[PDB]
Amino acid sequence: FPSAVTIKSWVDKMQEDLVTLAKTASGVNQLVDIYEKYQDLYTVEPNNARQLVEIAARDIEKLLSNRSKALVRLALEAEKVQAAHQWREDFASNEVVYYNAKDDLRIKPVFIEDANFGRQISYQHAAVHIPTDIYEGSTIVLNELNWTSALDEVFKKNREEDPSLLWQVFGSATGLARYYPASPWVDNIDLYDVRRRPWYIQGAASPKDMLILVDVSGSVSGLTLKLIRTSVSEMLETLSDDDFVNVASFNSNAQDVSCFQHLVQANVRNKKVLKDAVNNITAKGITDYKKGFSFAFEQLLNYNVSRANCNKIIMLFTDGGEERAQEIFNKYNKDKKVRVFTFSVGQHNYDRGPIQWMACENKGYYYEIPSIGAIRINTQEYLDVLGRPMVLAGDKAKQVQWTNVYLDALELGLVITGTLPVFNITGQFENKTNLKNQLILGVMGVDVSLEDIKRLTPRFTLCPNGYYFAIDPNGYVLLHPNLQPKNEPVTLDFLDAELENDIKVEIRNKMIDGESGEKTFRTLVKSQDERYIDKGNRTYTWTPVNGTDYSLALVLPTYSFYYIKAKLEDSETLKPDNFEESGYTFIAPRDYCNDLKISDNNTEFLLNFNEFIDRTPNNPSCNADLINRVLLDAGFTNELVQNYWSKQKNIKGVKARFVVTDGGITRVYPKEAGENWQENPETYEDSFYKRSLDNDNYVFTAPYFNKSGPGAYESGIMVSKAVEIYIQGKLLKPAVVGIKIDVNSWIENFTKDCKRNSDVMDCVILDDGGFLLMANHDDYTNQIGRFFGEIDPSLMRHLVNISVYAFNKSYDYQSVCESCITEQTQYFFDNDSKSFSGVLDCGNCSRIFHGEKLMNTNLIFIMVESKGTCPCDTRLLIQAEQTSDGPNPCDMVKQPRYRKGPDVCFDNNVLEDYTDC
Ligand SMILES: *[C@@H]1O[C@H](CO)[C@@H](O[C@@H]2O[C@H](CO)[C@@H](O)[C@H](O)[C@H]2NC(C)=O)[C@H](O)[C@H]1NC(C)=O
Ligand SMILES: *[C@@H]1O[C@H](CO)[C@@H](O[C@@H]2O[C@H](CO)[C@@H](O)[C@H](O)[C@H]2NC(C)=O)[C@H](O)[C@H]1NC(C)=O
Ligand SMILES: CCC1=C[C@@H]2[C@H](C1)C[C@]2(CN)CC(=O)O
Ligand SMILES: *[C@@H]1O[C@H](CO)[C@@H](O)[C@H](O)[C@H]1NC(C)=O
Ligand SMILES: *[C@@H]1O[C@H](CO)[C@@H](O)[C@H](O)[C@H]1NC(C)=O
Ligand SMILES: *[C@@H]1O[C@H](CO)[C@@H](O)[C@H](O)[C@H]1NC(C)=O
Ligand SMILES: *[C@@H]1O[C@H](CO)[C@@H](O)[C@H](O)[C@H]1NC(C)=O
Ligand SMILES: *[C@@H]1O[C@H](CO)[C@@H](O)[C@H](O)[C@H]1NC(C)=O
Ligand SMILES: *[C@@H]1O[C@H](CO)[C@@H](O)[C@H](O)[C@H]1NC(C)=O
Ligand SMILES: *[C@@H]1O[C@H](CO)[C@@H](O)[C@H](O)[C@H]1NC(C)=O
Repeated sequence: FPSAVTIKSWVDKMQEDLVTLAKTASGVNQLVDIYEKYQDLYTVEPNNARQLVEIAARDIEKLLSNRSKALVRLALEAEKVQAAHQWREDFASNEVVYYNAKDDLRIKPVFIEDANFGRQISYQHAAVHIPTDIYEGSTIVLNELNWTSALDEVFKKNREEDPSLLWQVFGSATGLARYYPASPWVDNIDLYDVRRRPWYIQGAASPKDMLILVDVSGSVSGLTLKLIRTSVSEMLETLSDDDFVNVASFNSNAQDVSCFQHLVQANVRNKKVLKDAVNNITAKGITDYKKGFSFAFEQLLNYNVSRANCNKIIMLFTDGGEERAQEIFNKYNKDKKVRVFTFSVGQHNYDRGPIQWMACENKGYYYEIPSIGAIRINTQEYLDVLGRPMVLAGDKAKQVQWTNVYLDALELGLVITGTLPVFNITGQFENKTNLKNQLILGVMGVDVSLEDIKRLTPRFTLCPNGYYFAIDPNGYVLLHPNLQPKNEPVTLDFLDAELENDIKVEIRNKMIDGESGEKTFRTLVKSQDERYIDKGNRTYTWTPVNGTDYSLALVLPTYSFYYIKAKLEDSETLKPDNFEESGYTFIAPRDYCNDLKISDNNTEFLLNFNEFIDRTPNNPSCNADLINRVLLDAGFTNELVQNYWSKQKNIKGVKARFVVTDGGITRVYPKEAGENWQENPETYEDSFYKRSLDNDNYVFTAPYFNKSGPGAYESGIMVSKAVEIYIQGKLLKPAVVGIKIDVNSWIENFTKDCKRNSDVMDCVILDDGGFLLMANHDDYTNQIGRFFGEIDPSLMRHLVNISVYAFNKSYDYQSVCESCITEQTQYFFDNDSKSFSGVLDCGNCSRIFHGEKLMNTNLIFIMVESKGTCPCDTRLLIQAEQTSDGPNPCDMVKQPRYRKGPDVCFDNNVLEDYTDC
């Protein structure tokens, strides 16, 4: 431990060496000089966030309006055809002809392949879906097959007028599903009912302030207990993420099963914790109805918590109950706002009389659940009886409702769909019966893919840091770079998606529910890897969409306010046989032109690209801006490689050199050094590019540890720095460059006290995130590129608590583990100080350390005495996708995120029949 001045000198020498090597071997100056010297084949253009937000909002409104129009016409035609149906019985004479999918491949279809639909499709016929439990050959379904045989013409008309429709289906209470571009069922067993789907259920009823009141007496233990638990689980599954629910189990007293005590949003986390709670039921005691309904009613009368102010109902799960509990029904229901849905799960000798009487005297309905067979079917019927006010409202109630993003059930990715209910509109010029008009015939919907939405989002005209994201009133995100499936609808809150900050909370709480404005603020930015974060400032611009409840926002860091494009008009430089002279080329598989296809193999893709370019700027239907950009970018990169990298054939310390750039061209000077390139050729999706755009200094990216593929000694350490240009006075950051540092050279030049082969002191260097990059111990350097906490936790904890390092812990619910919650920890530099000293103590012994950050880099040099003298490992610091369960769902419902609800709800209709008991 020589001295602070000695450490100063050592750090100064190391920083000067590393910075001069990176700068010289990268040629950032040369690249900026090329850009600024040309300055005539391109043209910088303003990126007006407000204007682009408005344009995207109008386009998305127009698309959704088109879909709504199609859905409306389909519903009207269905209404007419069902109105004029003669309802025959004998179908022997007229053999009903229809294509039944999932059969042994009625019609023998041709099934021609087409684009935009990965599977074989047909257009002349539509396909019919039948759940396996539903029996065909009965008149009860064959009447539906008949009257729905007339929707094919309207399907064809929709597809003809607008060729961009993805899908269109009709779901009836019978169980049929007719979707137009007839494809074989994906199943080459399945519990698929069209009724048991989010898109069906959303349109079949209104949002509800529902409660479950489980009977938990001593008599409901065993087979009936498991039956009731399964029934409650499936009722929760039936419930959506715009409703509110609790489950109380009255046992001489209305105790709460869970830790909420008031109505909660019933999103995925609440659902899961409630499933755990209802799986941990203990049933021992007697029955007392009065307390249960009193507790439920005072929960339903809160009006201090976040609720929808909509169809408040109560569902009772009981085995046997004779109490009338009429002192809580007769008096405290002048508003008549409760619907008691009394169930009967399992087998019991107790009288059904009071149960059915309570069911049909409190505006609700009665059900009987004998076994597991009926739980899947006899659970969904409450939506039919909640739809009675909706059908009575009729034209007012007929509105299109869009769902959240979810995994398409036949492998087309993430899709949102519309919905519209279909009635017995049958003779209302006289209004003869109107008795079965209460029951809904079914719903129908049209699908739009997030690919179609993102086609309206030109993400390639700005920096990779910039992006579009859209949010719903519930607060979930519609589009986001971080929005990825796992294979359950994809649920991702805005705060959950991006970083969490008071300014973001404020903008969501204040100016997203129909307001327009902008705000520039400084907040942390999470790197694309789960390794790094960085400080920066951004401005968000948002507008409301008039057509739909959704809202759109745009993100623009204050260096992508402008963008660069090609001013009007080297192609042979992108040729594999010329790689040995022009670097090893990758090209980003962007949708450059409609003729070509995504060919991620990328070498046949590169030859395809250059072949198509050879086969002519005419471009009848060929995207010109991207082609111009990539050609200009390839010109710049090739000139760099020819004029700078060619002169120095090889350098002892420089294992490789590279460049990525806006347009999608990346080049490695040796083909041998390009063979072991592992990063994808999409410029916008590699992490180090974004990292270098964010940072103002050289960024050192640690290699991975314990991974297949040689990336430690035969690849080296990767450095990066973004290029900055000034044309008329405003900053632009087109590209980044970098090199590969030879590990052996770095060892032997770091050896320049800090001798090896001994355990007295450690001389170790880190970066922003505590990843090891160099060591002299000869046992740390073998395990290079791994988190410093996993090898030396005591010193890392001392650094964290002395606050040279800060950390955030994001939670990513969308992940694959072997639903899965990942604790993503990111360490970073917080304080703007470059000198740290002190003594860390583990008890009997002591250790002296002195760290100093390297200037113009994200590196820090730490000197400390060896751990041979001080055995100290309290707990191991690990930095990975942790298997955890956080935050606590009991505590975050007390202060829930701000939410807005629909203004239109249909409950308490004046003239409902409800005569059936
Ligand atoms: C509502 O639609 C149903 C079919 O889904 C109709 O049910 C049949 O209606 C005819 C004529 O009204 C009766 O002769 C049948 O016996 C009915 N079926 C059953 C099972 O009884 C129903 O009529 C429709 N409502 C109206 C007013 O037409
Ligand atoms: C090892 O460190 C030495 C300096 O201590 C570096 O030597 C310089 O190398 C650059 C080119 O890389 C030359 O332009 C300088 O003139 C050299 N200076 C001196 C004093 O030798 C060397 O680059 C380092 N090598 C590695 C592998 O990092
Ligand atoms: C069951 C037949 C169909 C329903 C439409 C389409 C075809 C699958 C569908 C659109 N995503 C609903 C669903 O995904 O379950
Ligand atoms: C919407 O419909 C109009 C008219 O039917 C059509 O011109 C247009 O291409 C459709 N699609 C979009 C996204 O506007
Ligand atoms: C329904 O079936 C009858 C024969 O049972 C047939 O005459 C009638 O045309 C069918 N309805 C249609 C095609 O709408
Ligand atoms: C970021 O932007 C804000 C507002 O425009 C500004 O006050 C702040 O100084 C900026 N950050 C830096 C690094 O200057
Ligand atoms: C759409 O909403 C914006 C938001 O304030 C409003 O200014 C505009 O007038 C609305 N346009 C229509 C046609 O409703
Ligand atoms: C990519 O395409 C080339 C065609 O030259 C082929 O040799 C190679 O095996 C392909 N790579 C993969 C991973 O399939
Ligand atoms: C490295 O990987 C192998 C297999 O994946 C495993 O057995 C071993 O424990 C790992 N070593 C370390 C240090 O993580
Ligand atoms: C995230 O980092 C910021 C910046 O220092 C800090 O104020 C905040 O408390 C951190 N949050 C978590 C969850 O660690």
